[PDB]
Amino acid sequence: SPDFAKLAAAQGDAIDSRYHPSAAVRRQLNKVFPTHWSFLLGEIALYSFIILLLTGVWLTLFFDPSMAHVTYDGVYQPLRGVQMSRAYETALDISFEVRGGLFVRQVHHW
Amino acid sequence: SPDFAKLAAAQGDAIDSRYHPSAAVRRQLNKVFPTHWSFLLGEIALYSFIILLLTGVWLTLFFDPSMAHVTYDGVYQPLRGVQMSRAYETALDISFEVRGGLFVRQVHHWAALMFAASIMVHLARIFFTGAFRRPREANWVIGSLLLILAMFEGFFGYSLPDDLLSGTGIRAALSGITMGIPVIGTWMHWALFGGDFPGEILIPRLYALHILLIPGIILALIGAHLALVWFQKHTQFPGPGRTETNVVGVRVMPVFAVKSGAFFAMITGVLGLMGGLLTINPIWNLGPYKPSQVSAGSQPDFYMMWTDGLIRLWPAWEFYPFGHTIPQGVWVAVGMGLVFALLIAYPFIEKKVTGDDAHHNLLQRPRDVPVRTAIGSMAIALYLLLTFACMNDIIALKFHISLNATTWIGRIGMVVLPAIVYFVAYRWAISLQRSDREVLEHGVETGIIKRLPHGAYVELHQPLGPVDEHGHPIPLEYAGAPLPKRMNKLGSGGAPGTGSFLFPDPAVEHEALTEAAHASEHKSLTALKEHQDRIH
Amino acid sequence: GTGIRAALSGITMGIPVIGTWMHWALFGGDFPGEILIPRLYALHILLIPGIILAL
Amino acid sequence: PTDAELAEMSREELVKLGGKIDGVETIFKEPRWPVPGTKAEKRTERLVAYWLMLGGLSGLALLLVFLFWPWEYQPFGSEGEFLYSLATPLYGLTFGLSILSIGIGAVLFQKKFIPEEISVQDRHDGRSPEVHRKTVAANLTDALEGSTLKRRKVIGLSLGIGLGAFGAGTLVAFIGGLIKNPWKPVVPTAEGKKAVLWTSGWTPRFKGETIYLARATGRPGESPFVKMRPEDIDAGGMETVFPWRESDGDGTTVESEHKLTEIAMGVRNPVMLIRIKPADMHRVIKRKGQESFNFGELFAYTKVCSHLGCPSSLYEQQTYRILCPCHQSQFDALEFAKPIFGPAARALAQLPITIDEDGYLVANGDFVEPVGPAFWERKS
Amino acid sequence: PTDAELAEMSREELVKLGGKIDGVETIFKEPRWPVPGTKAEKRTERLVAYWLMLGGLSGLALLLVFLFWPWEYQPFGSEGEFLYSLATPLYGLTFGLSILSIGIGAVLFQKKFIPEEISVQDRHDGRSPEVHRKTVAANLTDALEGSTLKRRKVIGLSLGIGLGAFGAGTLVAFIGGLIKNPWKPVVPTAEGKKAVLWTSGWTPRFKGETIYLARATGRPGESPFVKMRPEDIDAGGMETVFPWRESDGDGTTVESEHKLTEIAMGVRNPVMLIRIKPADMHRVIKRKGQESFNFGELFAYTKVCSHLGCPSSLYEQQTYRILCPCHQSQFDALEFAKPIFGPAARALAQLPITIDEDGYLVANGDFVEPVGPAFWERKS
Amino acid sequence: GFGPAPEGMAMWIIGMVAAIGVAMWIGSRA
Ligand SMILES: CCCCCCCCCCCCCCCCCC(=O)OC[C@H](COP(=O)([O-])OCC(O)COP(=O)([O-])OC[C@@H](COC(=O)CCCCCCCCCCCCCCCCC)OC(=O)CCCCCCCCCCCCCCCCC)OC(=O)CCCCCCCCCCCCCCCCC
Ligand SMILES: CC(C)=CCC/C(C)=C/CC/C(C)=C/CC/C(C)=C/CC/C(C)=C\CC/C(C)=C\CC/C(C)=C\CC/C(C)=C/CC/C(C)=C/CC1=C(C)C(=O)c2ccccc2C1=O
Ligand SMILES: CC(C)=CCC/C(C)=C/CC/C(C)=C/CC/C(C)=C\CC/C(C)=C/CC/C(C)=C\CC/C(C)=C\CC/C(C)=C\CC/C(C)=C/CC1=C(C)C(=O)c2ccccc2C1=O
Ligand code: HEM
Ligand code: HEM
Ligand code: FES
Ligand code: FES
Repeated sequence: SPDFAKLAAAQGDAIDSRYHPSAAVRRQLNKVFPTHWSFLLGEIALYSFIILLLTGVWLTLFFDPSMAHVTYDGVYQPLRGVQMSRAYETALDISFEVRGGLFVRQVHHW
Repeated sequence: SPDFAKLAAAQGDAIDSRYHPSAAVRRQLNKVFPTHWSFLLGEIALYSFIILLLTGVWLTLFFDPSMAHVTYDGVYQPLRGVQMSRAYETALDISFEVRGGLFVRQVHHWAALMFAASIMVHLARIFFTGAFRRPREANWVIGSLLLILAMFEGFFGYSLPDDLLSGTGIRAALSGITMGIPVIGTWMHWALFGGDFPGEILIPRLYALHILLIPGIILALIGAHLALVWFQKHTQFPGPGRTETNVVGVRVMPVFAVKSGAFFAMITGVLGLMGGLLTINPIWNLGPYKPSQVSAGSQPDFYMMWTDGLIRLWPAWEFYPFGHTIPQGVWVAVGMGLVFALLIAYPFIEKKVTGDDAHHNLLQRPRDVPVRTAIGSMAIALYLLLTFACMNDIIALKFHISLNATTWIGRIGMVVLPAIVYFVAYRWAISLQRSDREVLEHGVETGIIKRLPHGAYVELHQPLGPVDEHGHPIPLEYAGAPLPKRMNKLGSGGAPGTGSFLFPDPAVEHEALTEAAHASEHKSLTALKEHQDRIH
Repeated sequence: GTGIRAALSGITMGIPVIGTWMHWALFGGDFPGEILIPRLYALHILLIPGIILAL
Repeated sequence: PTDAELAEMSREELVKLGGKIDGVETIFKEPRWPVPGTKAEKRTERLVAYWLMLGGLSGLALLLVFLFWPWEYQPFGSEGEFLYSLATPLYGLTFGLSILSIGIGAVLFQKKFIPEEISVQDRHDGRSPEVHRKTVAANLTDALEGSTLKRRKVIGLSLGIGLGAFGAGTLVAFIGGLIKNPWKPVVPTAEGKKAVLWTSGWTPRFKGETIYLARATGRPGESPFVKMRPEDIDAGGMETVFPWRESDGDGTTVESEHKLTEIAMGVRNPVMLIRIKPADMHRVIKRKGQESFNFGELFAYTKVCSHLGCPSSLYEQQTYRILCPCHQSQFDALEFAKPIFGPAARALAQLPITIDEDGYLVANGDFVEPVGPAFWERKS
Repeated sequence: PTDAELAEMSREELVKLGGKIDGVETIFKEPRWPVPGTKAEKRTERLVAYWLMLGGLSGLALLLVFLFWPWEYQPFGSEGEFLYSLATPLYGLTFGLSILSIGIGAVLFQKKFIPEEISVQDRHDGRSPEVHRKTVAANLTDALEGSTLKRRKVIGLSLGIGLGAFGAGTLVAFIGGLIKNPWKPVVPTAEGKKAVLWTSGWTPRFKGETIYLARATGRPGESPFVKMRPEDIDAGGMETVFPWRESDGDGTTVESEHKLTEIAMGVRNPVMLIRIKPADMHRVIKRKGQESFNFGELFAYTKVCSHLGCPSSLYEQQTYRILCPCHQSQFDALEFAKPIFGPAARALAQLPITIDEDGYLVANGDFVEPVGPAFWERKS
Repeated sequence: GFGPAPEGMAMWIIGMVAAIGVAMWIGSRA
């Protein structure tokens, strides 16, 4: 049967025996920050940057950045047989031929 | 007018008033690191990591990672009008149409080898000296992921030029091994290539893994790896003043800022010579990758060679359980994770079989550990066999043996040679231990004989300790510290007389210098001795 | 693409400090060239977000 | 320890006070050259300086072998081939030799001028004091028990469902974009829309397509194919032949995209056109199903080997082997390419051959086996 | 502060001891719900639970509207076009509304259940204590004055030469690989291999090339350039025409590379074949140099405008203005395309026009000015 | 004469001998 109290105490004794982050952690935890609405404005630029990481690491699994010319012959019906770069054809494969790839592309621009 | 004295204090007071890093700079400027040559083996893997970042950023803005077919129409005359990928044209443009572009490309492949070589040398310091036992377990595991990433980060590196030698490695590894996996093997192949091999999206996926993701993980693990050695007070060998709760070495500011910064200048200097003098990856000789041609052989770089030899030596063993099949290539994919599982989880295997769960801060000298020295050299001799069996198209041709006999010395030897290196290294290690006890009980074997006046050839040992009223010495106690075996190393050689290599100093200035050599090697000797007695 | 032709190819072509010598150094030739977007893919993934995340 | 005393302490007594705070104790620190008038100190400060001047002379050489040098590529039979071949070696022994000599010249400043100091620092590792183990454990547990979350089995239980059903949301949204279906009907054969691994380029698009066993005229992709007479080769010709579907042709940009889908995108297309000598035919064993897949001492086996898929090109015309260059499997061409060595366990797929009415080599349809290196869903 | 007393200090008494070490004094800290059974606690612990169950239901919806939704692309007048237009909104209001509701429920747990506290922490910034300022400035300078680098004028001067000649070695080797010459002779014109930016496609390769003013037939990627008669357009032309080599044709892959380097790989090619009505001919002011570059109420000005190089395309057939969309320059086609407006200060380079003997439009060579957006080494 | 097998030989006996052999000159033996 799980306990999660004796199992969490012997894990803290294991960390504090290998390492010793006792006085180091408590000063970081006991750090006092002012509660004001304006002091969260910098966190929006910190949290939008993490979303640009997570949706940009995804978005480079499907993007081919070259400029070599190739006809389309894909799925978008107006742009059929148009001399395009491969950077534009895979940017039209994220939008159209990847399941929910237009969503992750649009989140990443917003 | 420049001063650089008043400006050095007026700027240091501006840092120490806006910020206040003096109660935190000093605690990491009085940090003590042990001076030992083995403790610089991990810095070779770090100083080659920075050169791979610096030389990598250069050719990141010249390389085009697509697989779109394009004729060459450039400067290299044998490759003219050849259907090649765009990743192979812009790797033939770095080599040929950029000033100093082949140099930066060659340094970047040699630094990739020095990165992966000086990991394996650095694993061999950690394993044999026992630098992983009680507090350093997580630093082994955070460590040993950097070996597994450096296998794949390098393998994703030379796959990018889309060479004929390099493309058949992708067909072997990423399309042959990852298609015979039994639970899902074909679903994993379409989730990696976007279709059947080759496809169109492979080399862009192997470009983003290789520039953003895996160096983003390696640099984040290294920062978590060097913090766990900065803030856990680096291990030391036992010795005169080394007593399990001290760090007897040198500080950070005058020394180890110099001998670790000058060592970065030399490791960059060695790779500058090797990247200039020695050609590494001549990708213009073998042509572009097209699936209808091969080269005379196919083999990876030396860090991924033990996987290629692991393919060649397991025989044609397949099972066919139902209307499915289980090919020979899954014996490597289960034989690569099993090697990686034993290497990540080793500090938890040894404490289970020994019960060694006490806090260790003094390194084990690897002759004092006869089993783990023997288990280690079992695993070197299995690595050295698997990395020489993948180049048996070269042992057969250049060393004139056979192509069939080299696999059977790799098949019979895969069982035999790790078993007869375990024996000879468990018996090398104990036989070094008995050599350390013939120098404590009897003394350092000086060469000089002295026939006595009744015959009786003797050897005139130097006792390394106190003496009895009889000619025998008192036996010392072993303490894990390396014992001297030669008398010149105990300072019995002397000084050759100071001066240049051709013309001597006037010998009044010699006796003033050699007196300060026997008063600084003796003030240092009575400094460790009066500190060793202060502890005990 | 016309934003690149306006900004990176019109402003960098008329700088009096050095001239048009920079224009062949960030395009590899005349606009559009061939190594524009793979140079703007390297900067935009590792080189600039490796400085943003370091800052 | 008090400002009344720090106004008169010397610089050495402040280094010792800075080490008592950290436990650092330099036991021994003596300068390298205690004798002022030495004349051996003056020839070891130049011995350090000679390496640092070489690091400046070589960096100035790297600046001048980079600008003033023929870096241009020159071919093998040209005039400036030798002077080009010393461009990148001169980029190495002038770049790397500079900081190799600044690295030596800065070690020699540490070996010879920075004073040898032996410092002992007591590591305080192993275990935190009790006044710090206890004020953290009574701060993390007070942040969890003062939060009143353990008494609220409805918030804390629905949070695990909330973060669970969201964590199942992203890990399917992050992964399910690139999970293709490997058995989707794509390739339009005669049976109609087969899979990809079951089709090989030799599969007929309709009933009577008559794929030709056409070789290439060297560098097979951009080169136009040409048909192959059966009397072209004599004894172990091993000519690589590609699927030429008798309507492709070369010369125009519309039907030049077909020839790149036969080679540079097309795996499992090439086959070897092995010609067995007529003197040794009694030592030929046919396969069970593949009994008449030959036309008169002409055998057609694939280059794509049956273990990880390298093209097995080396043939060794004397003894009928099909040795593969990657992992050296040695398929025995007289015995339906059964492997007689190596890690490969399966035969190469044999292709049937029948001469055309005009007199050219034609395949009788696809293989019996898939050519691929043993995916999980393979029958055998 | 001593282990004999830490065994009996309660969990509240150790937080205050854990804060006085760190300088943190929780002045006020009181739990949110002092009365145990209130029936308003039981409806605000379900209200937190409802926002967390909303994320566990909307996150489960994003698992099910991702796998089980017709995400495939459908054209504009198709049958399942409406279910495609709700694909990516259904990925938005199920992903984002899940963690918005998890984020709302985790704020409403903090606002309503985690106790309000006002902690004060004295920042010790501004200046270090004197014992730390003094044992660092005497520790940095002891590693400099004790290192004996100041007296050694030979090493410290050759170290600046040594590291200086290596810093000037890398920063030329790292940078000078990507520095090209804009004035190297590349394009082989008739005037002895003139450099780039003086060649714009209309420069004749030899004396009588006769580059035709050829238009595009719509979608100019794989479109053959048909010729243009001068009577093809009535009035108010706006026909973007291109250089034509009169050796290309269409259909072959060798000459299809000449039309890929014509438009997409070749800038400053397209010009505007503008036709002027015959009613307004006296209100035409020719340029001083470009006096006779017209043939029968026709003119040919570049699309590439004289300021930052966007294609100017808007025609303004009532009052002749060549408004460009990027920065609104508004050239005046009756006044040799002198600008009326915008940031452009220079005119457009007129191309000469002459009819063929067969009756097609032929350019009489190149321009007079370069077409480009005012590069530095410009003669005009 | 090329390929990754002479790369491996010329790494261990040239590059890593001159990296260990320098480390043995800088560091000490204890
Ligand atoms: C060539 C391939 C490899 C290239 C790498 C080159 C660099 C590798 C070594 C780097 C050495 C560190 C460099 C700085 C140290 C400078 C010496 C010093 O001031 O203090 C002494 C220093 C003091 O050390 P310590 O910390 O104070 O304490 C030591 C104790 O006193 C007493 O300690 P102990 O009792 O324990 O024993 C001391 C000694 C044990 O005693 C020894 O064994 C002495 C060894 C003497 C080395 C002989 C030269 C090395 C290479 C020979 C190549 C000949 C050409 C062949 C060409 C064939 C063409 C057909 O152990 C060691 O010092 C470890 C040395 C490790 C190197 C062993 C080499 C193993 C494999 C050899 C293969 C070489 C690659 C061949 C590839 C194919 C051919 C290209 O001791 C040394 O390190 C001596 C090293 C000797 C190397 C000197 C030459 C530098 C190498 C560059 C050559 C190019 C210049 C020559 C042409 C220019 C003409 C003017
Ligand atoms: C991108 C990136 C770098 C990511 C890394 C971020 C990351 C993952 C960090 C994780 C850090 C981890 C895991 C820390 C755990 C380590 C640990 C046990 C911490 C507990 C703290 C502890 C034991 C005591 C408390 C210490 C205390 C009260 C105060 C210390 C604060 C002080 C004095 C200074 C600030 C810290 C600071 C500036 C540290 C710099 C030290 C570092 C990281 C140097 C890097 C470094 C360099 C540069 C070397 O060249 C080197 C060469 C040879 C060996 C080692 C190193 C080495 O560590
Ligand atoms: C030390 C170790 C592997 C400990 C692991 C113990 C453990 C937990 C084992 C369980 C896991 C298992 C079963 C592992 C099996 C091994 C395996 C398959 C993978 C592990 C790979 C690995 C980490 C290897 C590290 C060991 C290693 C190769 C070298 C240690 C460095 C040492 C001790 C000496 C180097 C000496 C040196 C610098 C120069 C000598 C020059 C020579 C002759 C080097 C020998 C040599 C080598 C080593 C090449 O790799 C090589 C590759 C390509 C061409 C040629 C060579 C070559 O000549
Ligand atoms: C096989 C992977 C690795 C493992 C298991 C490993 C393990 C360790 C351990 C246990 C230590 C500390 C020894 C001590 O406390 O004395 C250490 C130190 C160190 N490691 Fe590694 N390491 C590995 C790879 C690397 C890599 C790739 C680098 C390059 C960045 C590196 C750089 C260092 C540095 C700088 C130190 C501190 C100084 C030293 O002891 O050399 N390590 N490593
Ligand atoms: C530190 C771990 C790294 C290792 C071990 C490594 C290894 C390699 C190797 C072996 C190659 C092939 C060299 C060749 O083509 O001959 C390569 C190529 C390349 N690497 Fe890395 N690399 C690393 C990091 C990086 C980073 C961080 C970048 C991004 C700045 C990068 C960018 C590149 C590029 C663009 C190439 C292709 C250049 C070419 O093909 O010549 N690498 N790398
Ligand atoms: S390639 Fe023929 S067996 Fe692996
Ligand atoms: S770009 Fe059209 S005027 Fe500036």
